Amino acid sequence: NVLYENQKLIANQFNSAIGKIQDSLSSTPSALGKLQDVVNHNAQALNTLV
Amino acid sequence: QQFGRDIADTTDAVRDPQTLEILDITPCSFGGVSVITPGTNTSNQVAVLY
Repeated sequence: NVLYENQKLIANQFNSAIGKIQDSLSSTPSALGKLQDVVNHNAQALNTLV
Repeated sequence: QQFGRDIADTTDAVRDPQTLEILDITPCSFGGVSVITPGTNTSNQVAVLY
């Protein structure tokens, strides 16, 4: 019963959170550590062989 | 400058002594060969993947 009495508030908060995370994934440059680290490890291990 | 090099410590650009124009170096077309086959109990034809 708590959802249907607060639907507009939940929708607004959800949209605000979506916009906030869309801005925050681009503002912080160190939020993508793992993928860059694994591709850099692969590149370094390939380069040291040559 | 006599000849160039790259990141991977390999020869890339070579200048001949006869002409001031420089010549690039790219190795011959190399790559693995793979076979695409169905079951030999089923058929006999194969397809070559380069």
